[PDB]
Formats: sequence, structure tokens, C-alpha cells
Amino acid sequence: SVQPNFQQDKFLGRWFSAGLASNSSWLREKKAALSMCKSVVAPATDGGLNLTSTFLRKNQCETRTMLLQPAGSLGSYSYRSPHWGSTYSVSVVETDYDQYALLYSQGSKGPGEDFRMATLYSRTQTPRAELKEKFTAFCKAQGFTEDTIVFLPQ
Repeated sequence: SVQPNFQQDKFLGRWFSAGLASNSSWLREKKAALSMCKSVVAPATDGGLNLTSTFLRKNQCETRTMLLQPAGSLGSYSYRSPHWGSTYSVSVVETDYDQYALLYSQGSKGPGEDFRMATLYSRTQTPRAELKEKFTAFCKAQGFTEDTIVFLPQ
């Protein structure tokens, strides 16, 4: 399921990763340890997106960029992970552009085929109660149990 009439240009800019859910234990625990991270979304040369995330380690702001390649309909992408020998489908399931986006990622090829993750993006570092509830309900609809749902603190 993809956001109808998806406007990629309105999805650009600064977002904060405010929650996630996944069937991968270690990803949930690590992302929890990192806290909310800033993401910057910019158009890529191939018509898709560059997603640049930053996180703090020790005295340092580390930068990571993921190329989300267009996968055939607006709002859906594919991400190739050389380190994990795998390719993943990434969809913007729902967004209002100015406050939130709900994303869903699953493995599509390689050993990470089984992987699944729901992600909450907010335009601010303090998502409102109603958006946290939306996200919990989104995760539940995607089969994630409440124990796999994690809100990332600022």
C-alpha cells in the first residue's frame, strides 16, 4: 500500500525518525540505543531519493546515506544493501508531508528477505500523542506486536 497521489517533492527535507518496529531484535535494540536521529531526504539522480541520516557516537556526528531507487510506482522504492547482500522494498504508506510519514520496508531478495520494519517519520522532534497512537495502530495492522514497537527519544 502506497500513499495515493504521492508528491515526491513535498516529501523532501528534514525529518526525524521517531519510532520503528521490526522483527529484527538487534535492529530495535541498537536503534533504541541511538535515539531519534535526523534524516534529510533529497532527490537522487535516478529519479528516487537520497536519505541521509546522522547520529551521535561519542564526540561525533556520523553521516550515512541510503539510495532509494524508484521501483515502478510513485512512493515505492528499492534499497540495495551490499553489506547484507540483500535488496529491500521501501514504501511511503501514508504521509501528510508537513507533519508525518509512515514507512514500511521488507526484504525482497537475499538473506534479508524475511526482514520487516515499520518506521515513523515526524517533521518535529516531539511527535504529538495522536501521531504516536497512529503509528502504534499502523504497526499493529502490519502484524507487529507491541513488544516490537519502539519510540525513539530525542
